[PDB]
Amino acid sequence: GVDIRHNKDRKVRRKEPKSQDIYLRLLVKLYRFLARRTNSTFNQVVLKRLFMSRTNRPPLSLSRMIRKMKLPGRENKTAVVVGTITDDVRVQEVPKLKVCALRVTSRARSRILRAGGKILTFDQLALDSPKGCGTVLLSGPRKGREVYRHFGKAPGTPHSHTKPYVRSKGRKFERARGRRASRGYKN
Amino acid sequence: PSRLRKTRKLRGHVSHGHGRIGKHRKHPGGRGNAGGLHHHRINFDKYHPGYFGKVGMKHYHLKRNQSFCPTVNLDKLWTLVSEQTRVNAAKNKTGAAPIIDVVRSGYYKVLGKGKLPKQPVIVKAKFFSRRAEEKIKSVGGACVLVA
Amino acid sequence: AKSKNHTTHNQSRKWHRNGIKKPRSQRYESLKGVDPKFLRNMRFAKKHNKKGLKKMQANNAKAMSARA
Amino acid sequence: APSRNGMVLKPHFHKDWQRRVATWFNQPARKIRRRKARQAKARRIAPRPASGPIRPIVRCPTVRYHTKVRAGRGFSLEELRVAGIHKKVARTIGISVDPRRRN
Amino acid sequence: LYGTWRKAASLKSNYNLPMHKMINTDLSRILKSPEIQRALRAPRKKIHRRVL
Amino acid sequence: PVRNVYKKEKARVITEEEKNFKAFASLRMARANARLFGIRAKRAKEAAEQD
RNA sequence: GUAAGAAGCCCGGCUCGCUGGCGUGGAGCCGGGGUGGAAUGCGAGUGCCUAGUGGGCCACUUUUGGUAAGCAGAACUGGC
RNA sequence: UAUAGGGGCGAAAGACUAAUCGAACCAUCUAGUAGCUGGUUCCCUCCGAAGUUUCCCUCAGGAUAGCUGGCGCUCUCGCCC
RNA sequence: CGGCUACCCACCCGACCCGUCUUGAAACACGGACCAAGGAGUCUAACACGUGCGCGAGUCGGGGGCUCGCACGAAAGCCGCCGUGGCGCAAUGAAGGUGAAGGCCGGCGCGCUCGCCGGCCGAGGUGGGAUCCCGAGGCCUCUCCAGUCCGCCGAGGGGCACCACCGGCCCGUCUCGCCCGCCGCGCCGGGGAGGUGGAGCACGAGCGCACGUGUUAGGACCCGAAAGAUGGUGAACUAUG
RNA sequence: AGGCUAAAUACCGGCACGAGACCGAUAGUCAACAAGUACCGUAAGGGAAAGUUGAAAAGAACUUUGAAGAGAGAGUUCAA
Ligand SMILES: [Mg+2]
Ligand SMILES: [Mg+2]
Ligand SMILES: [Mg+2]
Ligand SMILES: [Mg+2]
Ligand SMILES: [Mg+2]
Ligand SMILES: [Mg+2]
Ligand SMILES: [Mg+2]
Ligand SMILES: [Mg+2]
Ligand SMILES: [Mg+2]
Ligand SMILES: [Mg+2]
Ligand SMILES: [Mg+2]
Ligand SMILES: [Mg+2]
Ligand SMILES: [Mg+2]
Ligand SMILES: [Mg+2]
Ligand SMILES: [Mg+2]
Ligand SMILES: [Mg+2]
Ligand SMILES: [Mg+2]
Ligand SMILES: [Mg+2]
Ligand SMILES: [Mg+2]
Ligand SMILES: [Mg+2]
Ligand SMILES: [Mg+2]
Ligand SMILES: [Mg+2]
Ligand SMILES: [Mg+2]
Ligand SMILES: [Mg+2]
Ligand SMILES: [Mg+2]
Ligand SMILES: [Mg+2]
Ligand SMILES: [Mg+2]
Ligand SMILES: [Mg+2]
Ligand SMILES: [Mg+2]
Ligand SMILES: [Mg+2]
Ligand SMILES: [Mg+2]
Ligand SMILES: [Mg+2]
Ligand SMILES: [Mg+2]
Ligand SMILES: [Mg+2]
Ligand SMILES: [Mg+2]
Ligand SMILES: [Mg+2]
Ligand SMILES: [Mg+2]
Ligand SMILES: [Mg+2]
Ligand SMILES: [Mg+2]
Repeated sequence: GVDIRHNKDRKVRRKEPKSQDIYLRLLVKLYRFLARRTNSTFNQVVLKRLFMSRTNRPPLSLSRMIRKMKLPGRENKTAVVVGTITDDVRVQEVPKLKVCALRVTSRARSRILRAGGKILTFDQLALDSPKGCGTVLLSGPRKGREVYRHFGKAPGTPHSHTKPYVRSKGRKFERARGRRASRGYKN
Repeated sequence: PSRLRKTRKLRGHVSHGHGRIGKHRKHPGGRGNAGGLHHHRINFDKYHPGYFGKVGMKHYHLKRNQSFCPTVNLDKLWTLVSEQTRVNAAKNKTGAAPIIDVVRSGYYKVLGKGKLPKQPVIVKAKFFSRRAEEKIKSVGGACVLVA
Repeated sequence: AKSKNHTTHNQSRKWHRNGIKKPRSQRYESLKGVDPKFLRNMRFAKKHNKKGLKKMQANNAKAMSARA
Repeated sequence: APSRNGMVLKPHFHKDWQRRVATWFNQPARKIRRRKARQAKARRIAPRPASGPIRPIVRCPTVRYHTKVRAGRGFSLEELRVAGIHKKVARTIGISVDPRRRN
Repeated sequence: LYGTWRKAASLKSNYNLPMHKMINTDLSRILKSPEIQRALRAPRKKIHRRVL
Repeated sequence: PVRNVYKKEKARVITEEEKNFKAFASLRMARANARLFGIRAKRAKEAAEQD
């Protein structure tokens, strides 16, 4: 015998992207080449976010991608998004900014070009900035995904704040015992 | 997809993925939701708080038809009308304003939110929250009711 | 019909599989449960900090920069 | 029977449902039947239009739907008298007559 | 019947042509364009096998 | 038979009175007036009875 | 069980309806200054889903009932 | 020739009622029910337990924690501390 | 001449008969005489989660209509003045109902535990935080001047996701308070400041399809009872007239 | 508190009819065949087994043992 240490060396990482999509495989080939021939950690992070799944590439919204470029010092820097861009209905006025992202929706491309911008895909991003110089990587709201508002230690015991499963949010569906003090107990 | 199913891989094992000792027989605890008070209370409480009892007034013959009041926010309030209108009415034309009728779009009550641009408008709705009424009088437009 | 009633054997070896670590304890600990009079003090303290702490602290920052 | 954090299920299957299952398989055959019925109606009439009787302009009756407008049933004999035409003559002309409708 | 990417389809109502993922995709051309090969480390090709 | 008619209400200059008058409180005051339309009449009949 | 440092020190100032002889105490906030603070070993943190399990037994030592048991019942560690 | 199944008949044994009777036979409801026995069909690779807490007309069973596996994710390495 | 072999035989050593209930199986525990064929976790609904795809604050034609009567056509295609509707975009109350914007500066009213006015910005702040940017200085053959170019950087800047905390806002209640409004002056509305309950907001992430796993209802992994009900057939043996 | 009436709709019986990511004689209806037939029970009722020569019967003439079954020669055909 060798190791009284347990066996838990095999990390549960995602080596190959589980999708079968050809364009995503070609982007994986290119950015794996860049991450092993350039030694820039930007390529490492773009490669891992290309591996990453359908859930953990959540869609950026246009207003947040405006607010993170309105920060001091990021005017000329291109906002790079792994994931998709959704057009926002909230904000009115969009500045000139350059965005490199996968699969920008139709209205979002429309109002970016109406503002007068320029979008790019990752092949053009590689042909421009191989080390990703002057690029700001952005990320989507992972915890805003609605399934993450069911996850807690319980649905009710030390106040728990975590939305129990039920069919229809009305009266008479899960409101009576333990949700109010006059009926038994309260949490 | 029986070929991708777990069951085709699980052949050759004696208990077929349910233990030799436990032996999935028919219906161990009960059926459905048996024992809601008696012996599954540690699931029902701690996983469904509030499942037992009455709370409210009993309302007979309810229609989800009289209480129909959808909401619309001051964020969405512009894009009920085409953006050519807000551009032309915002291009310093005169004191005039466009009329946005949310009852045409199908929204009855205008709730308040943030970020209403300073461009004055006239909104017609069946109901108004005093938040949105303050926001419209702050940007300089007016509130109008209908019937 | 008699069975072994209660034991605690083979329990420590279960507990130390994943490890009996501490409860994390992050910075700025949870502030619930503290004296309500002190809490009513500290809330008005914070908002009037953020109210009046502009001008004289900016003066003192200029003064300490002029000194050093 | 229940488990971890999962929603309470009350399906309506205790009644012996597998006996009385009527299944849509004759749905394309009914679509072809109803096409042949409409084409047979068009050839069996004459110059008279398909969906022959005219229908009124009618507003829904619910705080929910009263903004909209609906093709009603008939022309509410007061209106048909203001049109200046007799009752069954309107049914022969192709004008829908519904005497219960009030104005 | 399907349009270009610039104008919408006229016969089919709401339908545009699809989005396009990689614009130019000759991977050999991209890797042997000078903008990448300016920023490459080096070809490291010594094998360095096991020494007894 | 549908031809759902669509009104425009194109453009108009904002005036006064309206934007000083048409507040939230109109609906609440009218709703409370409708809820208490009867009890005020009952107290009127009481004040007539008390002579 | 706790401690064996930057979440820590030290200085200076602002705010408080709390406290009150006192610009007093206590907290918070801001700005500034200097990380080399027992030994040894290691990659850690975190989320979801959920199977099987809910009949145990033996051994050193400590032990309860019994005359005693290859008896019944416990503790620490290992094994089956 | 009469009496038919919770019915008949019995000098009474709960006997007989078509080789069945302390409730006949045949079909249907019916694939009834079972916390209880028996079986549960190809290979290789990797990881790998529990027979314990609490509650239950619970003590041959279940829910709950604990143990397990899978899916990942967020950081750390490579170049006098 | 070489040859492993499911051929046969010799010899040495190891070698108890399989399946399962079981703490314990070779058991004097049960099932198996031998052989061929059949024989057991399927399908639907519903939910949860992970995964892949498309569209994206939308999405879905699954119900209809449209095309000439053509095998494959019970297909496929189209509708959009067929989006009616589902799910989501807004929660909260038992209900009547109500329903999420603040920050920075200038001024006034006693700047009074207090409200109003004017301008601008716009989802606050604290500690971490991948990445990005800037950069002292550092290094490339005679001495001067050179530019890209080269790479390490002490340190500093803005800071994604997310974590932890504080502050803010909505709704229900409770407490303390004064002011305003007037389709009509009232047991009428609206408002303020605190502490609490909420499945909340705090720039939205769903919807549809398919696959996997798990759970539940269904005959539901397969076989299994003593029973119960409905409706009928029997006195040819036997019992008694 | 009197009455009539097409349409759209249900249909595993019947009458024909067309197809099938269906089973291929221990399967598929119990019934691919003299199947509700043979058979069991007094009766209610229960209820099977059983497809395949060859292209064409060309089904082995004739001889020769044996009482015949059966055989040995011979012959048919691509094959007995
Ligand atoms: Mg080894
Ligand atoms: Mg191991
Ligand atoms: Mg195994
Ligand atoms: Mg089990
Ligand atoms: Mg036990
Ligand atoms: Mg279970
Ligand atoms: Mg129930
Ligand atoms: Mg049933
Ligand atoms: Mg399992
Ligand atoms: Mg468990
Ligand atoms: Mg057990
Ligand atoms: Mg000793
Ligand atoms: Mg013992
Ligand atoms: Mg014992
Ligand atoms: Mg009986
Ligand atoms: Mg007998
Ligand atoms: Mg069965
Ligand atoms: Mg049975
Ligand atoms: Mg138990
Ligand atoms: Mg694990
Ligand atoms: Mg057992
Ligand atoms: Mg035993
Ligand atoms: Mg054995
Ligand atoms: Mg045996
Ligand atoms: Mg035997
Ligand atoms: Mg077989
Ligand atoms: Mg999904
Ligand atoms: Mg709608
Ligand atoms: Mg009973
Ligand atoms: Mg009976
Ligand atoms: Mg009967
Ligand atoms: Mg007789
Ligand atoms: Mg009548
Ligand atoms: Mg009638
Ligand atoms: Mg009819
Ligand atoms: Mg055969
Ligand atoms: Mg058969
Ligand atoms: Mg033949
Ligand atoms: Mg042959």
